[PDB]
Amino acid sequence: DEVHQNQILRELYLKELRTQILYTQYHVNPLRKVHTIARKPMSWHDNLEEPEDARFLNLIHHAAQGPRKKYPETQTESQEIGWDSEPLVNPARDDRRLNHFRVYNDITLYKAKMWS
Amino acid sequence: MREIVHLQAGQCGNQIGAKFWEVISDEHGIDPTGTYHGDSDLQLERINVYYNEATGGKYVPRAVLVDLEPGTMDSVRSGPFGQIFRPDNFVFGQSGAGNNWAKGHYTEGAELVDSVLDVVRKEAESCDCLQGFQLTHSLGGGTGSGMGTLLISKIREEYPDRIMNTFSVVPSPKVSDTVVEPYNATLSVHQLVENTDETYCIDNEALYDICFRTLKLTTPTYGDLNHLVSATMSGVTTCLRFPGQLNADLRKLAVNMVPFPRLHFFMPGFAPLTSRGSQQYRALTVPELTQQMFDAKNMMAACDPRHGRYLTVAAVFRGRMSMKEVDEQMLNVQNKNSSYFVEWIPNNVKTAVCDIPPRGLKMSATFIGNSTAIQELFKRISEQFTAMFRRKAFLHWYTGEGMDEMEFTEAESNMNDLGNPVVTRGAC
Amino acid sequence: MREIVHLQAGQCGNQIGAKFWEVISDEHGIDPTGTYHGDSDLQLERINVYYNEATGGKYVPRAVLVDLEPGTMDSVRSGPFGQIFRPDNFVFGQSGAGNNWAKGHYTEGAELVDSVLDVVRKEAESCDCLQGFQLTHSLGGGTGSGMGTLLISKIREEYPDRIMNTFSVVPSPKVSDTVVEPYNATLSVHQLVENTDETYCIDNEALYDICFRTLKLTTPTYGDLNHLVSATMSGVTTCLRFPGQLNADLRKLAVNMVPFPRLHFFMPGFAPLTSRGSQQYRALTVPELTQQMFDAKNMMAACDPRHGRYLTVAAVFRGRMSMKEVDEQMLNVQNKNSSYFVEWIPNNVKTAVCDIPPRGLKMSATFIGNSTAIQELFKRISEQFTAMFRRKAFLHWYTGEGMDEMEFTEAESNMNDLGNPVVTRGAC
Amino acid sequence: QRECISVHVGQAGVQIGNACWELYCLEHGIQPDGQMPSDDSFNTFFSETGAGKHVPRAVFVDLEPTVIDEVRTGTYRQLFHPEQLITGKEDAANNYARGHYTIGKELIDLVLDRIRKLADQCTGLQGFLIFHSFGGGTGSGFTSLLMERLSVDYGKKSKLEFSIYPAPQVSTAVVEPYNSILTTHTTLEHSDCAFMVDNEAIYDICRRNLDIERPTYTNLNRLISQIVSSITASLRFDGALNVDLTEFQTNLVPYPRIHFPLATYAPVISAEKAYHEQLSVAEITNACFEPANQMVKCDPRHGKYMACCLLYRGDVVPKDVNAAIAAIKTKRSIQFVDWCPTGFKVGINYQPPTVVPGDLAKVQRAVCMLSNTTAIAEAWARLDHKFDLMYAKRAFVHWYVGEGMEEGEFSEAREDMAALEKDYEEVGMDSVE
Amino acid sequence: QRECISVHVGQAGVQIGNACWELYCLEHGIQPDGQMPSDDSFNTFFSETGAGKHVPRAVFVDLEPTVIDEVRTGTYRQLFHPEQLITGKEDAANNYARGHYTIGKELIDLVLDRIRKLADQCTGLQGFLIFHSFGGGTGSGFTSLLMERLSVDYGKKSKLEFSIYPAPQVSTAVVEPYNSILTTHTTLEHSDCAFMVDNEAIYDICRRNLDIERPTYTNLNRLISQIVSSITASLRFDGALNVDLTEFQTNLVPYPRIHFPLATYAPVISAEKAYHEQLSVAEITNACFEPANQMVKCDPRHGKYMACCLLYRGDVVPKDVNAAIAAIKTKRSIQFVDWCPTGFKVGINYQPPTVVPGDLAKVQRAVCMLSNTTAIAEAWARLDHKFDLMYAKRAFVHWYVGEGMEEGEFSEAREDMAALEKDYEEVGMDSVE
Ligand SMILES: Nc1nc2c(ncn2[C@@H]2O[C@H](COP(=O)(O)OP(=O)(O)OP(=O)(O)O)[C@@H](O)[C@H]2O)c(=O)[nH]1
Ligand SMILES: Nc1nc2c(ncn2[C@@H]2O[C@H](COP(=O)(O)OP(=O)(O)OP(=O)(O)O)[C@@H](O)[C@H]2O)c(=O)[nH]1
Ligand SMILES: Nc1nc2c(ncn2[C@@H]2O[C@H](COP(=O)(O)OP(=O)(O)O)[C@@H](O)[C@H]2O)c(=O)[nH]1
Ligand SMILES: Nc1nc2c(ncn2[C@@H]2O[C@H](COP(=O)(O)OP(=O)(O)O)[C@@H](O)[C@H]2O)c(=O)[nH]1
Repeated sequence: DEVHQNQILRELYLKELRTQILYTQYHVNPLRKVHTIARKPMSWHDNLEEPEDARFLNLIHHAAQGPRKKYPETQTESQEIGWDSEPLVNPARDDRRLNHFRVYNDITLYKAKMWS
Repeated sequence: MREIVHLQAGQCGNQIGAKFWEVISDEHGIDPTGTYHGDSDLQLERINVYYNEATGGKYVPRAVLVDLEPGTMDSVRSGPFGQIFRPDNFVFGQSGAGNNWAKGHYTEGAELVDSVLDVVRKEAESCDCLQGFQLTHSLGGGTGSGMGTLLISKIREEYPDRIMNTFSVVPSPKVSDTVVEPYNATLSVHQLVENTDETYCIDNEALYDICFRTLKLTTPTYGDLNHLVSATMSGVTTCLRFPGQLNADLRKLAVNMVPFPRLHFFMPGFAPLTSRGSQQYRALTVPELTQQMFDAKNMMAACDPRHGRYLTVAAVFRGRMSMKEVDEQMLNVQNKNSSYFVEWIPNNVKTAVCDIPPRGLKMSATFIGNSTAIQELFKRISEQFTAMFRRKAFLHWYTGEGMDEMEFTEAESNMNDLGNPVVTRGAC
Repeated sequence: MREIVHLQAGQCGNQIGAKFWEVISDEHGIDPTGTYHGDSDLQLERINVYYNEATGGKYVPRAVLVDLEPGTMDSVRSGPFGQIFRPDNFVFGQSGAGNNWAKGHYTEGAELVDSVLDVVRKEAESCDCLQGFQLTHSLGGGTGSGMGTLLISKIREEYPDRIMNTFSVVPSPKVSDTVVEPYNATLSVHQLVENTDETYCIDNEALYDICFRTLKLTTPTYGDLNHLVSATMSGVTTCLRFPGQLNADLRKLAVNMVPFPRLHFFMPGFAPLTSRGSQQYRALTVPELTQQMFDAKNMMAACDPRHGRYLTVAAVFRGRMSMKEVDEQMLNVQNKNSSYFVEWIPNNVKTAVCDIPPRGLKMSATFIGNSTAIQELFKRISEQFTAMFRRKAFLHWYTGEGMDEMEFTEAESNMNDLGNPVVTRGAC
Repeated sequence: QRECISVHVGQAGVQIGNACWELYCLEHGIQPDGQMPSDDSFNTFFSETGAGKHVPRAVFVDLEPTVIDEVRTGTYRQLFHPEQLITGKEDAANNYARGHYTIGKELIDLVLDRIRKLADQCTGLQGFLIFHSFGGGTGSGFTSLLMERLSVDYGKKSKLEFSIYPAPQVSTAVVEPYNSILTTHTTLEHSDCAFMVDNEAIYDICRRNLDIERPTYTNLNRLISQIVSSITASLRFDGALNVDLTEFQTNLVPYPRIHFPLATYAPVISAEKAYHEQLSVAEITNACFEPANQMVKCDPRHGKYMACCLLYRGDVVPKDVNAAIAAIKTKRSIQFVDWCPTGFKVGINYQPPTVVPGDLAKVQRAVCMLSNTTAIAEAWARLDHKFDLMYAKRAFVHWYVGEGMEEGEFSEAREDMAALEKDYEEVGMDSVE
Repeated sequence: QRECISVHVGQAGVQIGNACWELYCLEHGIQPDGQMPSDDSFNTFFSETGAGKHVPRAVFVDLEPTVIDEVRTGTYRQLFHPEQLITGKEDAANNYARGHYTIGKELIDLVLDRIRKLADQCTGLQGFLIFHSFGGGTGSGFTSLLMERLSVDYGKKSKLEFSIYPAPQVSTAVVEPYNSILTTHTTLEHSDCAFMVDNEAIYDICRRNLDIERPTYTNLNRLISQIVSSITASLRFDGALNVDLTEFQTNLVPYPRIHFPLATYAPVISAEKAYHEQLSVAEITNACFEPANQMVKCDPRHGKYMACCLLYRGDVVPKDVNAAIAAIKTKRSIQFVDWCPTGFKVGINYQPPTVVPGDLAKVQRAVCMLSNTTAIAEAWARLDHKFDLMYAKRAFVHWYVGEGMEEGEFSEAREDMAALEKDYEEVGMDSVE
């Protein structure tokens, strides 16, 4: 019976039309899933220079901003490693008195271009 | 730049043409009075496809609104966009319709239709390169069928190089507002088949089904029922009014989209259709458009697509949008729907993308489909016609106007003869 | 990325999933209207697992809400976090299940399972990787037992390689709310055994024992008794929602927790659970967490593990902590309690450590058990079924709706077959 | 002094010119208006006209409006000569009959006159860069009519098609393996060389390297523009090895019948990836021969290379080139023909690849590897498999028959392309005599 | 020049690899990003992109995300090439059949392509340091699948594994013994040398010597990072004895089968504990051969040492080490095999280990001890016993057989394990002929 099916749907639409709440105009954008289009090179559709979002401009810079100068804690056990990534008191390690790094001399300058 | 001459036959045709002009004047920025108040200059660079430019900076529609009963022209001119039409094209006529095909095709429809030709040839000629005509009408009932089929037959012979978009309201199985409607439908199909190049059948049941099951309306009115059709209309003709990439005109859609000279009966679809409650709940993207495009609820002819293979499918998109989501997702549609696509026509889906969408939207997509599921209109008129004529009732009117019995039999023979190729393509 | 689609049947499981959604939206920091008012970005790192993204940051639960009586969906719509789901996902039914499995499987429920399959399908393809489906239903009583047994039967034939999490409230020792709960339960387990990959049996009187004996609450209701269950399915899918250490998703658990394909009936538990008055005297560390999670008064099922043998034990820890205590007390419980663990499966404790803890704590532990003590629970409904079935009572409508005695006999025979394996594992 | 005329036919050709001229103007110093702020350089593509402007040596032509009116409206309007841009009146509508036979005749006269007028102020003409597709009617039939007329009128001059190959798997048109099969019957004898590009290869390249998940045809046409930019670079600037279009025509094409080579661009790196590779000449050369950066979806491992030219532009040390070539010639994955031992060309240019604001990064070395391989036999069989089934019961043929075209030329289209497949299988066989 | 490729499979692989690269960056001078603040030494691990960015020769691979999303979010996201870090979309779920048979083909080709790119970029490819575990499916099955492909491609190269052995009393999974027996069955014939690092001995040494009560896996992993940094140190530094990667390999194995050394570290002490003893080279040697600091929980008194490589770093007088070896050889508690009297291999490196901010002490000397012992035979025998016990009645077998693995591969692993256990006692028995 269509005459009753339409009535029960009508009751349903009255339900959401008297109780539906709008999304209250915030546009919270995720900072990790954005992928875009490229505009045509000469055209009057495009190159009209719409203005930007300064919140997006400093918010991408806030997301690409490092975990230390980000989160003022050690949020995960993975942020424990590399956190205090500045070295300790000055290595002064160009002094070869106690420093024994290899150095590339002319034989190895010539050698690195062999074979390949 | 091209033109389109736009014909309205019948009450239904006049009304859906009025809603057409409403929606595309919204798209083109013209007020009730004719004066342009727009925002972008891309909206009048090709204003002369549907609008003749007139002095004073106001543009008037290029159309004729023909009906055999002099009330619907008054209704249209009293409508919201009433003071927009040329009163020379308000072709009225004082007679009785009687929802008849003989009274529009063998009787005073003949005396009116040459005045129609006289008043349509003026704007059909005041053009640079017109591409064709859009007749809006309905098979069921009179005027739009009686005037319509004869007008199509005259204009196709007299302009033999023009695309003929006839958007036609085919009957519903659950209702019809005409008892002699099977006679009207089978006598209109015979004229439509060796004439029109692109006829688009829309079935009122599937028009109602979107209003509840998809649009989630409350009290659907014929304004909204025509509004969906007019949205499809603007979707079909959009590359020529607004520019973009892969521009598709009527000829390019036709050469792609009708395979054989007989197989030009079409089923449309418009499918960014969102409920007022669920619009905020949508995540509007192109793969989400395509599922609603190919779903069996936004197809406006009452046919389940699972009853037959698609011959060819066209998709015309609107809005600025990358084409990976067009091209790859069209391939995904064709891949999973493998048995619903024919094997003898590989890669049978077209593509068009215009840059500017309809106003109030961000992406749009109009679907065009030619399948073998036209049986569920045509055999589903045929059984009523054969049980409708075997009794030889409802017929003395027709044979009294100038009709005779035999050309009914050849009309039925041709209409069920249409079924045989569009049976054989189903099973290859 | 990984995801779980949430199937929500019955009235019991309807409110189960309802209270599940406030818990995980509060965990992710979601406003009732769908706005993200967050504090940490780790909530938005992996939020595409239960909350599909829409425009404007409109996050929607990927749940479907099925019930054959259309009053509980009205209740959950009118609830606090009710204006957040998809209205198309609110699948309604205009009939009465009437606490009948026959009417939940062989009737209007089977008329609605096609629409339920359509909406769960449309939720499935709008992604790329499906870990599986998490449904909440009632193992005793109608609707959700019938909906669960038909729905998993369809989904396993549809997607045959994904994870099924069946959260079921088993019929109850002291009380019971439907006369035919043994009838529904026996042949609900009959479908549950060869279909589902991971099954959580939660006993109601176990929940009442937790809220009274351990929590010392004065007037608990279905809200907070529902919330305790909400926490213990929020815990299991957490390494897949937050960055984890030795992280473990549902299959990672299922492979190492079920030894045999049919012994997939589990024992959930969440246990940093403290009485209000004694919360101030608590000394929250991993050892006292271990004592409380392996103490069988915070167990979600009223099945004493002292009356049987553990097969496998899982511990989804969450929080900021060191972990020699985690492993040395998973060693120490094995050393101290040795007879309760099977010798053919030694070192039989999976442990996972998600690093992001729930709000209110900074360590939690979802304890999961697979023991031989499920057998007292399976038997007691088997003898209740035989007592109700010997005299052929409460059964005439079950036969009249389209079943025979043969199906009931095969159901009792299949739980008698379940009388074999985990009993033989009890004595090796 | 050393100039070649660029013709852009059809919507695909108009849009790849839409990318290539804006790339060329940033290569050189030409502003949008046409004026250069202030040696020779520009003459090959940009003709100086007394006032300070650098008007293109281009004919943008298409049977339909609405794509070149945007050239006549957009930012670069003051740059183009207002009659270099040619449009007809209506769409040729994916029909080779409407591209060649009936509506081609009012446009071929005007467009050939415009070619003559552009070539009048041309002293040293290497040839023609014709940019079109194997898809629509404008891209196929008008291209065929143009190359027939150009073989009649400029019969000795070099012609290079930059053809848009039909997508082998996905497509955007349905009567493409009719229009393509005819245009490759007709332009076969008349085209001196046909560098061949499809769509889905750029789709995959931008997916896997540029990390763009929905690039568009602007993104496709920009990389095609970089390809044509690198191919016409030695006749623009000075370098170590100088190589031109006549030499490409002579040595990338072994036989009069086999003139269908393929491109491959090198680094297509995407700004936040170029800090992590050396961008050495060796790995740049290897990335061209990897069968994942290939410009058409055919497998080079399913075939054999006949001849390849490598156009190293940028800071290329003149002997890393053949260090890399000696590395490639020893691998047993890149199989060459046994009848062509010497098959490599080196062309070194000192001009670094420029970058427009977009997706590509500032790269100081690049190569457009151009190879003529037998792997196009698979692509041609794959396109002919679309054609045999559709011609088996006369699908779509009524438009072609009724629009002036005669029905029976599909037959020798099939015969001619069967001959092309036979020529491929005769040239791919190892010599035993 | 002299470089080795570090590839890390599994979550354990990623975490010990994070410890490794964190130690290497501060050891060299590299910042958290690729940059060098205001000589050859980086070349062993870090390549050199221009303007001071250094790219690690690291391939971090896991079948599951979030452990690489960890890396791409943390403060080393700029250090690595983002396409070197390889992620799947489906966790192996603690199953060898998933790690080797069902989810292996969506990633194995890309991992081998990245390894091939790094091997081409590397001049002298000395060898590979793979980092995995004998535990979970991701660390076991994909490493197993990696071995045959990498040995087919690069069979003349050297292979060092760093694996987490299943714990002697605790463990973490119920199918760690299954995955352990299967992965050693497949990696026994193809692995070149595999340094076992059992998990529980880490806990015991951190409880005793470090005197610390809150170490997590990062603290347990930085010890292993120090071990591998000491191992591949003379490849990078100046010293007295220059030990090479092939030199480790030719010394630590007696037979073509016995390739499971046991390592340990000396100075494992914790800063506010080292103010109170020598750390002199005799005690440096003796603390390694004390059965309380070995990194694998098996007591060497029920075993016989075969060969021991000692790697001393720092102020190590080259003759006091000979004095310490002479002192430790005469002790009756430490017993060797009768077919190898010369057992202690000295490697001397001149500069002290660099301290990470954390728990380990900056100590002026440090030896890593590398013993091939028969005490690991009991651990292998107990893993065999556990496999028999849980394979007695097909427990946890239906998942593996449904995920593509065949049942008899379990028996093949068992038979080869019986063969390996037999070979242990056959080489451990004293000769009497
Ligand atoms: N780079 C690029 N390629 C395009 C563009 N438009 C179309 N193509 C290619 O051309 C094919 C179909 O377009 P065309 O063959 O150019 O169509 P046409 O030549 O304009 O012919 P008609 O459709 O009759 O107007 C597509 O499959 C594309 O591969 C474009 O805007 N940019
Ligand atoms: N040092 C260190 N060891 C770890 C860490 N995580 C796990 N382990 C050890 O590795 C063993 C198992 O880890 P894996 O084999 O890496 O697990 P998986 O490879 O991710 O396999 P799945 O369970 O299928 O994901 C555990 O028993 C731990 O002892 C870690 O973060 N650091
Ligand atoms: N879509 C649409 N259909 C209409 C409208 N008005 C009438 N129709 C359809 O037209 C059909 C009959 O019209 P018809 O008999 O031809 O009117 P006539 O032309 O005056 O004879 C009815 O079934 C209606 O569904 C309209 O405004 N919009
Ligand atoms: N955890 C929880 N359990 C509930 C809640 N509401 C009801 N239940 C349980 O659900 C059981 C009844 O479910 P049932 O009648 O089988 O649902 P139906 O088949 O859909 O009618 C009762 O025994 C309750 O204990 C709730 O809000 N949370």
